[PDB]
Amino acid sequence: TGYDLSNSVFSPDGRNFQVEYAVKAVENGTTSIGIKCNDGVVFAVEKLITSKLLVPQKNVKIQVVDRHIGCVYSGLIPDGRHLVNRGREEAASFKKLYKTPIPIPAFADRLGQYVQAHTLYNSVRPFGVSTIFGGVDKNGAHLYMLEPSGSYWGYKGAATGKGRQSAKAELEKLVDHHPEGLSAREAVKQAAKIIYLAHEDNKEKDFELEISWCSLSETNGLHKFVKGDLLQEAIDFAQKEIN
Amino acid sequence: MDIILGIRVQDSVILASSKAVTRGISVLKDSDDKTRQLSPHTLMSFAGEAGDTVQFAEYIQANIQLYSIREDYELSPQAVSSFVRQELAKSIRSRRPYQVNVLIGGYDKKKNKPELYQIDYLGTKVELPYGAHGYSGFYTFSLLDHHYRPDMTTEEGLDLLKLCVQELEKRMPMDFKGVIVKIVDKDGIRQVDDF
Amino acid sequence: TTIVGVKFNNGVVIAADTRSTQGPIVADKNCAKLHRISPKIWCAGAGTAADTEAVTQLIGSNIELHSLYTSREPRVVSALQMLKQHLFKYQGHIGAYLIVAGVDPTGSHLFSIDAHGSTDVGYYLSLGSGSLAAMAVLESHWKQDLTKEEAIKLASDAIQAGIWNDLGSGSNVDVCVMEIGKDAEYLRNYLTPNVREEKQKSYKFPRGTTAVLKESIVNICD
Amino acid sequence: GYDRHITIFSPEGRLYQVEYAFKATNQTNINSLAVRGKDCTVVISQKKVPDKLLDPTTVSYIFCISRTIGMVVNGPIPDARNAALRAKAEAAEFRYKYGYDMPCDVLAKRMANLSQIYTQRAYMRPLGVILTFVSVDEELGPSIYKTDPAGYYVGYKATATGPKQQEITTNLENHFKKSKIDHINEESWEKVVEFAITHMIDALGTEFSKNDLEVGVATKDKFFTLSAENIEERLVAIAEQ
Amino acid sequence: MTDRYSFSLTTFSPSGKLGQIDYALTAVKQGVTSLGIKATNGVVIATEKKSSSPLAMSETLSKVSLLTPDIGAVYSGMGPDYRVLVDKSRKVAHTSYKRIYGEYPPTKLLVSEVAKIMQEATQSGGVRPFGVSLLIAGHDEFNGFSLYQVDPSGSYFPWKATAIGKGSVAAKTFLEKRWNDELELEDAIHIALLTLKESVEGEFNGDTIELAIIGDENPDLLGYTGIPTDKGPRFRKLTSQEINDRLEAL
Amino acid sequence: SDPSSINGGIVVAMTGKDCVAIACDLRLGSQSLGVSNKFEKIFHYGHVFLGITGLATDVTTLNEMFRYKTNLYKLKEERAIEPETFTQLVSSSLYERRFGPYFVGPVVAGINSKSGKPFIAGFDLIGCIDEAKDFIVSGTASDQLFGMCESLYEPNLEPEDLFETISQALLNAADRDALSGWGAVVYIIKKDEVVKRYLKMRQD
Amino acid sequence: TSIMAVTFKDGVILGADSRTTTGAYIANRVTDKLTRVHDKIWCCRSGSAADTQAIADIVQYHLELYTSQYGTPSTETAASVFKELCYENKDNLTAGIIVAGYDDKNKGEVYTIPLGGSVHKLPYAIAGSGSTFIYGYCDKNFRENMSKEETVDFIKHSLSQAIKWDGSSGGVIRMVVLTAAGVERLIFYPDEYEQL
Amino acid sequence: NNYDGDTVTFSPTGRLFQVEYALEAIKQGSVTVGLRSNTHAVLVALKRNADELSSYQKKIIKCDEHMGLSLAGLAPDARVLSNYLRQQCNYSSLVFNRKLAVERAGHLLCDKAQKNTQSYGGRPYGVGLLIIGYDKSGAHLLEFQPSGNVTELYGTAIGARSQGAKTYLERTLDTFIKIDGNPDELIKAGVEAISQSLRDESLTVDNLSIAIVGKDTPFTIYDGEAVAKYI
Amino acid sequence: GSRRYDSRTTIFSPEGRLYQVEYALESISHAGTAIGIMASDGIVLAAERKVTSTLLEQDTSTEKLYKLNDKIAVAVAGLTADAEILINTARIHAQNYLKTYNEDIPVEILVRRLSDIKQGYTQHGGLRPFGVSFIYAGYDDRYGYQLYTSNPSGNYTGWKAISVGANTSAAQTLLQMDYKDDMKVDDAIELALKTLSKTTDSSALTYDRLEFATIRKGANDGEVYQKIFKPQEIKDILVKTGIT
Ligand SMILES: [Cl-]
Ligand SMILES: [Mg+2]
Ligand SMILES: [Mg+2]
Ligand SMILES: [Mg+2]
Ligand SMILES: [Mg+2]
Ligand SMILES: [Mg+2]
Repeated sequence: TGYDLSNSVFSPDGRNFQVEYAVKAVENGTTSIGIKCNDGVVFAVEKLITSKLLVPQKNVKIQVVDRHIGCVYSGLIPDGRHLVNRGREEAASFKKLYKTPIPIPAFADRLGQYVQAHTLYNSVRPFGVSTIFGGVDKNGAHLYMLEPSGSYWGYKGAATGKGRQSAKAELEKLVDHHPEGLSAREAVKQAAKIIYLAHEDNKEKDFELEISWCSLSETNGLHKFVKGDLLQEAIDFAQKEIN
Repeated sequence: MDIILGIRVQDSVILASSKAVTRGISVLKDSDDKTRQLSPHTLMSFAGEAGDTVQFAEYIQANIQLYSIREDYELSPQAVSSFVRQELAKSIRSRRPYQVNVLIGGYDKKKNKPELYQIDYLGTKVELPYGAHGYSGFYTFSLLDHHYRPDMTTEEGLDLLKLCVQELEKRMPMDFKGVIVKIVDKDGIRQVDDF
Repeated sequence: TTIVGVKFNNGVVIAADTRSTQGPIVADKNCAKLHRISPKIWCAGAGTAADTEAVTQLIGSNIELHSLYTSREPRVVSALQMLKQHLFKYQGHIGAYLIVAGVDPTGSHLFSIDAHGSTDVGYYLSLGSGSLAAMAVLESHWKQDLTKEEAIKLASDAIQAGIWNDLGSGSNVDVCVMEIGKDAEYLRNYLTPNVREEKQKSYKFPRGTTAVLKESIVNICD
Repeated sequence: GYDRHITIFSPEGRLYQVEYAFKATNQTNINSLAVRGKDCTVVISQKKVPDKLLDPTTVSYIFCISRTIGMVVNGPIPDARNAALRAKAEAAEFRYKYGYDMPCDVLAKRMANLSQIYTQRAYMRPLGVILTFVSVDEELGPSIYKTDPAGYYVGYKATATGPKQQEITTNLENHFKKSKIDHINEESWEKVVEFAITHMIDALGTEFSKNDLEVGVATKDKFFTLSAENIEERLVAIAEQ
Repeated sequence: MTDRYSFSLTTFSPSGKLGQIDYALTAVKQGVTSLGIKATNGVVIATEKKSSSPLAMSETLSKVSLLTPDIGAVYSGMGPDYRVLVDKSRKVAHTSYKRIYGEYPPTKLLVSEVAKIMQEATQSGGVRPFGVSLLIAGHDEFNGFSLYQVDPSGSYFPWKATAIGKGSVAAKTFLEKRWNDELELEDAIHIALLTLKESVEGEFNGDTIELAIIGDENPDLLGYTGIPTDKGPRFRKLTSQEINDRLEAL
Repeated sequence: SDPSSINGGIVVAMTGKDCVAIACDLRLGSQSLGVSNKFEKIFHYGHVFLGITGLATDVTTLNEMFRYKTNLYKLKEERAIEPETFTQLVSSSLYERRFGPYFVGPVVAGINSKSGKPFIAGFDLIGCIDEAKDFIVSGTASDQLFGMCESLYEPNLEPEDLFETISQALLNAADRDALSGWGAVVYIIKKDEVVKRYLKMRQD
Repeated sequence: TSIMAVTFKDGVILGADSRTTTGAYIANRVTDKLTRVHDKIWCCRSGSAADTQAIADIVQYHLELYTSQYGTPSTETAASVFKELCYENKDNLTAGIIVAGYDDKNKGEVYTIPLGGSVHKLPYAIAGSGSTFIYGYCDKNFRENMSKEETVDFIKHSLSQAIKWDGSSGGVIRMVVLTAAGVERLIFYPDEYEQL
Repeated sequence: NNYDGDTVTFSPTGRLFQVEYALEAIKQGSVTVGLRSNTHAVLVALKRNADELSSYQKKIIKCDEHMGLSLAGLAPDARVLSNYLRQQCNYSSLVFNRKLAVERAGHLLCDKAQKNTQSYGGRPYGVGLLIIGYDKSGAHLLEFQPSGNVTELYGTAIGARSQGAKTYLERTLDTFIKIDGNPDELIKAGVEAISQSLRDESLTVDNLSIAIVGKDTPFTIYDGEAVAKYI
Repeated sequence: GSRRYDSRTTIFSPEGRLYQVEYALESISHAGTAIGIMASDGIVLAAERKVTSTLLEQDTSTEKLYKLNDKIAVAVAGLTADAEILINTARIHAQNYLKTYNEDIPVEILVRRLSDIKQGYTQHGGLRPFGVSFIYAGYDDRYGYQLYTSNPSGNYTGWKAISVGANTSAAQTLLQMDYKDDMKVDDAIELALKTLSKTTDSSALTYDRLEFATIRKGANDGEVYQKIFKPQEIKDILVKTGIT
């Protein structure tokens, strides 16, 4: 054996064990989700409060790319920042040459090809993050989830991290109960509920909720963080459902 | 710089080179030796652009001396002249070419013959019985065409050279402050002190 | 140079004069201005002589490799694209003015290329210093639906206009006919309307006329 | 045994990394099939969307490389998309450089050459994919050309790829033994698509809904994929006969 | 990133063997048989077309390749390695010869360039050797007809006749009994077909056999007329029909 | 400061019956000043003869370069280079310096050892091959040589007659050029003997 | 050259003369200055023939690669690619290009790109040496939301006058109609347009 | 074990051992404390000597007039990272006439450390940093780990026995956060914090290092007799 | 990374030997023997071809003896492909010297440069050394006739008579026995063939398993001629000395 000691090496199965090992780093991370809605997308993430000394609201994890795309990830946080930095470079060069802001599927492949490139050589390490991202373009709303292998798909709802299975089950119920569609403001509330429900798998430390959204009607197609009254309203909705 | 002459006789090559270094309206020096010994039996005189001349001469000198030490052997005058020509032929298509004209006087010990090569800054090499660079040739060539014989002695060559310097001192516009004369033969290179 | 190209029924024909000049002096009285890029793609070239030859050989070489790579007969548009991009890259400094013609699986084609890299399409074209004399003939006698023999006549007539009226052009007419479904036929010295008349006198000298100083045998063996 | 980790020869003259890349090909558990008509080239592939949270419209292994060339992949999607982007870039550059559309077989050779390099150069791994290129070439007509991680490529009368490829292959062989010709003797592409689905059904022994399949069709001057309703229309036609 | 493999992957073992070259030759041994025979007025190179599937069109896969109008190549071993070597070989005939001298290289020199390319894959950083042996047949004005074998090491040898690959040992012995210095091209084609039948198991016809010759100039294959000095390629691939004609009088 | 007319010189080649002749002057000057009367402009590599006019440093450099290249040719090819092949090599080598050329007017002359055919060719400073049945001219008296050759020349001259024609072509052309002359050399070339003759000419 | 592009109710029409010159010699009297960079995105070329061809070829390549990845590009996107090439290489280019395309969302659109490489979106654009002579006429006669027949007549009359006064312009009047219906090529000969 | 040869290798449970070993170098380092109010931010550092003949290794470095940090672990790595911060602060001033936000300073350090954890040949930085600053959004304290993780805090501590000070500050949170407009009291709280990490040794005059930045105070460091006030 | 697969071709053993050089020499010891003998009026080069097949084209073949210029030749023992890389370099180097100095390159200068290239592959670059040992036979007007040998280490030495490849130990003893200084070329020809005949691993030494060459001043007056023997000429010289 020894097939798992070097990135880009195929095992006799046809697997890249180093990528599968990067997936273990993602499964260890905190829960993050994405909900696709009527005219946009909603992102939420669990922020474990390690200590009283953490300044609330001041360790922001959701990131904006361009002005219309939001990104959230679970696993090695620095790795996720590296991916977003590249995403921002990709989006800038697309807008530079083609004028129009980068479409979400186009942006999804840019990240995909870049992450896939880090499975091609033994001189680089795969990314230790699964990234949920999306936004609104000329063809409406798109939600994506990208994994260490470079694999990504479009999603109705997406979840990753330590509470992914709990969150997935909760996401599937929304898809079944709302075939016509979920509204942006509703999806924000649901995101809060699901993060709280997914927190059961990480319940030693209590947490801080962070939500963002892009909606054609609610945010004018731009990425915005959910703060103040709308955030507290979403927190309260979630608190009522766990009891 | 300015005047460099060369005469190949029966048994030796004689080089005469002007002593003046003039810049602007001032003769800065009247004892300048415009020559470098490349090997025991090879001497090179030079004239041309200020700075370029000595820089090129010493660069060639270093290379021939390096060769001598590496092989424990002295290159033939023909071999040295070909090396020098190629360096100038490279130089002429560089960003800044060496503007240096040279005469190479050598005694081939394997052939027991004196040899004189005239090479200009373009890398134009010719073997000659007598040579000159610059305006000097316009007086000396015709003079030597008349008085030179291929079987002359070193003493006869020196008298023939005196005749050239006298003509140049009569008809040339500039004061070149006389010449340093050096002889290259079977015994190597020596300088005539009273000219 | 005068060079032309003329399309017909089932293909295309190109022609050229054979004069090469250096200022007012005729350097070559019978030079070949028709170049083979591939078996059925040929080029007529005016401008700087070494440039038209070199650019035609390079693209011809690359076209051969491309043909071998793709297992396909080369197309005129490929030679056209490769030539124009090469010439554009050199901003006119490679003084090649070319009429590119030939037949390929797509059909028969006729193009011209300027030294700066612009290209034309047409049924009849002329380039070079004698192109105005040639074009005058082409504009006077060209018509749609020419036969093979009509197109050759028109093409060579257009070259003749250059030969007689342009001091840059002279000597002979070369022709190449590229017909669909057939081998290209290169007609070297198709017309030779400038044969030198008999000289009035033989200038053969009595042996010993030239004074000689030395003689020697030259060794060419090893 | 480091000769099994990089693309150098084993004592028996084998390249294990290339062999293991072939096994990665079946990791998706999807079977693909390609056939030729008179005027067209049809490629079909299974579409398995296990997760209910996936947007099914974004799950695809068929790619439009150029206006004329289509490509279906057997293997993981990251490597599949890597190959697709390169193929698109290569086909675009070819058109710019040489003034005509890149033929299906030439693109196949080029991609096969790139794959060969990964089998010889150590720092680059092979892609765990098999690429089937389809078109209606303006010179050669309906064309199927297929590439693998060894850098091998060849033209096909018809072909199949995936875990249950052998069943489909022999099924197709037996049809062409019977018909005595190199293609599907049919006028419309619609019926060639129907043939393709029919013979996949027989070979695999499974029934397909409109969302269990994926269809690409190449005609003169365009390659296009079918919608769920285009396939449904096609499934209805098979059932009513 | 970047190729960090700047070191040799082929190195000397204590016994003196170059492992990767030996193993490359082993890959050639597993490869399908190919052969070459030199006649007085031509050269024949032949091989079996091992079809991967009966659905595959074996015409689209050419094992015998034209390098120059007067030079052809065939191989035993790894097909993909051969294909890229043909691409490189065709190009080097232009870049390092035709673009300099205005004519195609003589066989020995083109062979020498291919051998160099294969030698470099044996010493350069981060590459394995090519897993093929080549047989290159060709003609040139001053050397006449010739036949060369190029091995993974980069070594090349001139041959009167030889075989490489699967059943090369038996095929070489067969060729030793039949070869003389008076063989005419048609006699060499006949012996080539006989020798190949021994190593071929299944179907033996013009669709499963690939065969090309280096012989007389072919003006009909030139594609143009008008230049007397250009007389056409000496390389010609025999058609499926032309092979079957000779298999009846076998 | 026109590189092709600083040193001066001429070369001419002619074909005869089963023979070729190539001739050159001996002058090397620096504009008005004559410097050397021993500067030969014709060289040979095996049986292939090359004459070069123009800037003398490039004449020397190209001789050394073609000796270099023909020596390696012979080692690899195991045969002497032929005039047709050498002509192509000269053209390639010159065009390689397309935008920084050698200021030369080379002339190839020789007999193909396989076919027995006499061959001559000329080039411009950048590689354009000028092939001829009759004669090639080069140098600062090229106009004069063109006039002399075009009138004096007739086809299929015998080696001894061809010598007289080419010599009279060079001599009278050189005497109408300030930068050409100061001696002359003529090469008469047959299939397997070459004769070199120095001509007596006026020394002004 | 005299070139123009005009938006109307159903889309946009491009127009051009067919004259290419070197000094006062007409090197080509049947030139096609209306160039396809995509199915329904075309351009009118003016300035250096070599420069505008080289640019159009690069743009067509870029949009082909765009389409392979992201589907049909917008007319604005095509104009941006033209701009990028013209702006960044302004020292080495003599190209005046009018870009015109048809979207189904945006309908007809015209972008003009002068020498410097600036972009200007307009209802209609005129360019080339002959445009100078029809600024007055075109400003007085252009109306928004014209019909196909009205727009054809507007371009025909405009280029007729541009051709009449500009020596650099002449030959035939070519036009390309870009609508939802497809792509239509029109040609008009001297005997028609000269006597307008 | 088999997966700790370099940073480019993941372990089977998804760990990066070289990064974890770099983290270990910080744990061996001398204790340093960081804390802030709404008006000021304070660093306190315990300096370490080789012996009684040697100087005490300086722990605190100034980055700009409004920013600076304290270090624990490999000191040369802190010099490299502080120099990078000095340049980034400087770039912001020269190009934008803008003082670099302490938050951006954190993002920049994160991304610089990260690149050393994904490529072959490199190694992770072997030092932890506590960055304090005062910018347009008031006082700040950041904790840098060479894994790339940067965290904004009211207070913290890194180094050997840092858990004592970290627990203390966690208890004292409500008190010290409201020490506004009083530098000497915020320092006293930090000096009391670092005292919870001492064993057998006590704070002397050439042992203690204090830094402060705030509303009307440039980043300034106190050593020697200037810290005698606080013992 | 890639460190895992690095053989480290340019390192020392604990004993201070270069592994790869030693193993390359071990490879060369299985190659066909080549012998050089320097006489007062010329040099002989003799080499044994590696086990021949009867269908090998013998006349148009070159494996052991290569021409570097008109005055210098080499006998090869080792990988032929490796040798041709080095031979082409040596050929170019000779022409560079001739172009620079207008004189044919002195033998030692050419030998030193080729040996320096070999040395480089043992000290830097991480590549395997060239598995080749040369015997250099040449003439120049300084030292006259010279024999040299170089091996994968890049070390070269001068010889009166020397062998490389297989059975050098036995071959050297035999050469040491019958060689004397006043020897002539034709005597040296005989010694070379006799030595190969006794050291060969074959049953009997025949013309088809040999390459032969002489470098004499046996041209016409004060000039040197290289004679690469044709098959028939080797057949004759083998009969003339009574080996067959
Ligand atoms: Cl390729
Ligand atoms: Mg590899
Ligand atoms: Mg004169
Ligand atoms: Mg005079
Ligand atoms: Mg320009
Ligand atoms: Mg007009």
